[PDB]
Amino acid sequence: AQVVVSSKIDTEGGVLGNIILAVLNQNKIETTDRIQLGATPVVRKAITAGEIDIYPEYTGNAAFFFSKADDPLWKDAAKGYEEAKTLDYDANKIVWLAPSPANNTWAIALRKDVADKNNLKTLSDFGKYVAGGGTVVLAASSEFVNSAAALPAFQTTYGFTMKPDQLITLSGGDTAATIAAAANQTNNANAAMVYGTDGGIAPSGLVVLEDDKHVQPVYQPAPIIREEVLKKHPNIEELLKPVFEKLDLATLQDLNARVQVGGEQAKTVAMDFLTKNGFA
Repeated sequence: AQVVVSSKIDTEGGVLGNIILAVLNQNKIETTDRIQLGATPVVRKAITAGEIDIYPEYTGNAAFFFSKADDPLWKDAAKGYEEAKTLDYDANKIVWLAPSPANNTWAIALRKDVADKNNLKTLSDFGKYVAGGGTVVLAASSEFVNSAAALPAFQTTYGFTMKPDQLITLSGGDTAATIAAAANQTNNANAAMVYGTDGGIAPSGLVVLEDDKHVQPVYQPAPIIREEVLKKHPNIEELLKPVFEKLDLATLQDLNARVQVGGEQAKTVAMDFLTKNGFA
């Protein structure tokens, strides 16, 4: 009876899915590889229909599965995890395992040189810097600039206001174009809209600022597993715990970069991560 391991179609889906598969095979659990099956909807239907067994899900996406998109509890990491875990077990008998501390949510990343020079690590620091007349040009989508949940919420909470001459506004939502603007300083860009663990952040020499007042919902990746399968292989829980523990924001960025910038296979990158940290 094979454990069917899967993931979402994106890079991180590939990386995390292979870490799970590698760890399972490494500890004598026979597996079926259905990694990168499709977007979140297809993968959810799959596990709830019993077609897959385990895959990496993000805490905050449970906001959308259980019709709680507008709830401010998802902006807290601990409460988001506890809620995702409780709901899925009660509703679906899906067990959420120990999460990664990485937060793959909408964020602002700065060029390292500007961050170092001005001691900017958090959005509180960034807001003070912008408010006080600091030099910034943010590359962002029109949706990020304008939708109430994004930059307007950052602006309100951290106490700054972006002038039109501090903004490069792009039509699309792909963070590839925004990361490259900041990386290459197009029209003096020095800051970029990103998702926390985008691979392009590592090689571009950017740093993600901490969302220290919790304005965006938290999307921490965790392995989630069908209960009947976990009952058969109960050691899966403890074996994935230390592994996901070690998957911080920068580590995740680098692994994703190895795949989406270096063109390495997700399988190889997963195994290299595991051997490097003594898990295989």
